[PDB]
Amino acid sequence: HFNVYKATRPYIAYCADCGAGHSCHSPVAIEAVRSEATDGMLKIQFSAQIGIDKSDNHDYTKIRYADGHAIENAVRSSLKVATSGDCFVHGTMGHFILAKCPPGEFLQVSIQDTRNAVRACRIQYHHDPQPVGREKFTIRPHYGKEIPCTTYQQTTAKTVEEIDMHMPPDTPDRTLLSQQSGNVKITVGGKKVKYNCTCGTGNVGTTNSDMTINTCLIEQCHVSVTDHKKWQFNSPFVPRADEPARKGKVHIPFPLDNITCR
Amino acid sequence: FLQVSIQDTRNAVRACRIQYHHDPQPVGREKFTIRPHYGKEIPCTTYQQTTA
Amino acid sequence: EYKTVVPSPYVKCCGASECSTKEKPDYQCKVYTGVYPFMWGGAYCFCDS
Amino acid sequence: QPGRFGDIQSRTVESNDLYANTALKLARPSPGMVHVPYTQTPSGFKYWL
Amino acid sequence: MCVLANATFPCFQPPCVPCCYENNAEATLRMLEDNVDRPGYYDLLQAALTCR
Ligand SMILES: *[C@@H]1O[C@H](CO)[C@@H](O[C@@H]2O[C@H](CO)[C@@H](O[C@@H]3O[C@H](CO)[C@@H](O)[C@H](O)[C@@H]3O)[C@H](O)[C@H]2NC(C)=O)[C@H](O)[C@H]1NC(C)=O
Ligand SMILES: *[C@@H]1O[C@H](CO)[C@@H](O[C@@H]2O[C@H](CO)[C@@H](O[C@@H]3O[C@H](CO)[C@@H](O)[C@H](O)[C@@H]3O)[C@H](O)[C@H]2NC(C)=O)[C@H](O)[C@H]1NC(C)=O
Repeated sequence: HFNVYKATRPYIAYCADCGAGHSCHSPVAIEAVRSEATDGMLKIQFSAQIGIDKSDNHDYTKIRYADGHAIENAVRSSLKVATSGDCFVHGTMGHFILAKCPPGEFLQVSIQDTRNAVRACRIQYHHDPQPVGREKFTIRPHYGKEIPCTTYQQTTAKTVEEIDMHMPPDTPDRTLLSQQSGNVKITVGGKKVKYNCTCGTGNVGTTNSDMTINTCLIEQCHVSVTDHKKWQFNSPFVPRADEPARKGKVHIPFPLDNITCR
Repeated sequence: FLQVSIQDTRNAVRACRIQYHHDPQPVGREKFTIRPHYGKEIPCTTYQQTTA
Repeated sequence: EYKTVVPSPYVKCCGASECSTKEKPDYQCKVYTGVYPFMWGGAYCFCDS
Repeated sequence: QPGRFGDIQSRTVESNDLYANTALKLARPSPGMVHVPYTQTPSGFKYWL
Repeated sequence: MCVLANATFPCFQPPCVPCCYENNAEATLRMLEDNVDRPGYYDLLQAALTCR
């Protein structure tokens, strides 16, 4: 069948703090948290999509994540969603993660990197559920009534849902410029880098292989990998590539259905 | 309360815990929990990592 | 309830962009000048101001 | 009126039109970031609930 | 009901069958990016990214 998760890639965004009180661009950035489930089960959204390996194959063990315009994978274990206590994880697909948490004031999501370092993103969120009915209990009893309620299902069929993708911007970098002696070289590897220099009318355009200027210093040329080839996301934290925009459409998993609670 | 714990040579936990009523308030006029991504900068004091 | 839709900002550098109106509920748009964006690798749009 | 019942209104569940009045306001982004700050009065439906 | 420049082909049978993404991925994304307003978008997307 269709494998819509081939034209999407993980990205790196800006997190408010990384679990220690300082802000840096993390691969586990937290987007909006939706909690319209009656029994109280949250749909958190990463920036780095999950359940798929680097090779675009459905794997219950490899999770994709971005690092320096390069996609790596980490083990599904160690994926920790935490609140005042320690939550429980139910579902896992795409960018979305289904969690159930004790009452608290903030939540963080953390994973292990390729070289085994904790990458964590934390966001303020006043989570405090009220079970459906007229009594404010905690856990279900072994003798009681049945009331209708709503929750998120594990099915991934047609859902009639929208999330918007667009082509990633021109990623800036400075490592790919190497100044040896009155000249610089541009690193390669498949990234059709766009370059702009000022020395001697400069050189404007995009290349595909190694290039040398022989004329000016580093502080006139710029490295902007175009990449293209793959929809990233419509996130507020990364710029666009054109004013009228292009926009795409992807179905999100985990729709809403009726069930019965005790 | 707060406790501190270290492993011994033989992987035996050694810990000690003391009664201490810890309840911070951030400086300002809101009692927020973690810093936002758009707001003011207010002076405050902290311990530095330098060992000079 | 409502859902606030915030499309990704468009940063045109070494130039300017002009705001336009659209027929959307409570639509809002603005332009800010003098920005110096930063990214993970380094601040793009070499034009200083 | 924003902040109370009926901040957004639709003639029908299936209707395409919408009238929302929620005082969505924009702010100038901080130096060295790309984040589109806004402020908005909380939803009226939650507070009526 | 979908259109490609001056093609006007049914969305159920795109002219790039089979393996549109494999043969030309960039063209596939650009072609899908002009049909967001068309009602027949989901069948086109199904046909674009489905080939054995
Ligand atoms: C959980 O169960 C409720 C109760 O059945 C479901 O709500 C029902 O959804 C159907 C849609 O298939 C509604 O039918 C509607 O009827 C109106 C005419 O009144 C028509 O204009 C609509 O096009 C649609 O056919 C039905 O009224 C509605 N029931 C109630 C009491 O509102 C709900 O969909 C179920 N699933 C959830 C909540 O996830
Ligand atoms: C590559 O970088 C250079 C700068 O390092 C870019 O040149 C810049 O071009 C824009 C418009 O083309 C200039 O903005 C305006 O230009 C008019 C021209 O008369 C000037 O009168 C205005 O006052 C305003 O400056 C900008 O000044 C200029 N920057 C310079 C000369 O340092 C160039 O556009 C870049 N290449 C590409 C493809 O964008």
